[PDB]
Amino acid sequence: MIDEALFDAEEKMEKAVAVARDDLSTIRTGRANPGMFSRITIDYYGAATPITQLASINVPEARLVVIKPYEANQLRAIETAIRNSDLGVNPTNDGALIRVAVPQLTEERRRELVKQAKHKGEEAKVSVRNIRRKAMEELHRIRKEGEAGEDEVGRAEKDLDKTTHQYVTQIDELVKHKEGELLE
Repeated sequence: MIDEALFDAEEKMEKAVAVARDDLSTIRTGRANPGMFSRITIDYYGAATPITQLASINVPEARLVVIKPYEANQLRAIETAIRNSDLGVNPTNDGALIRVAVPQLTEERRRELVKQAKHKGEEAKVSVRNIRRKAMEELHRIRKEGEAGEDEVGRAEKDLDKTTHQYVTQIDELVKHKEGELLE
């Protein structure tokens, strides 16, 4: 129904934007961040487990990451996964700490990661548009069933369109800023 349809769609778009932000932060960049390690997993006692759940990742310099595994006997498997990952990094360890030097990306790899950023932006925008479509269908159903006034539904429709544009723009900005980060 009118308010419920609209307020729900807005809330869902906001979280679709939050989701897009977290997704974008997983892209390998200069100026290391815990996020780019978040999709790396190890077999943790029979279950694929994100390395970020098993260690404290620190960034004490733009190109130096220091990972402390919560369980010392997991260090090796963690280091291996990091080395096997597509991050293009070569870990070392001092028995207790994994040290990860972050190389400057190749021009080739930048273009690739830029492509990825744009793809994730596209996925998020399709989500936003589907959220809009569902709420717009409800507004249509409300109008034809005479459940609300015609002017009412028309105003809800432009508000809905406005809100959708706003969140699609936010996603484009997130991708835009990711790219700027990748080309730096």
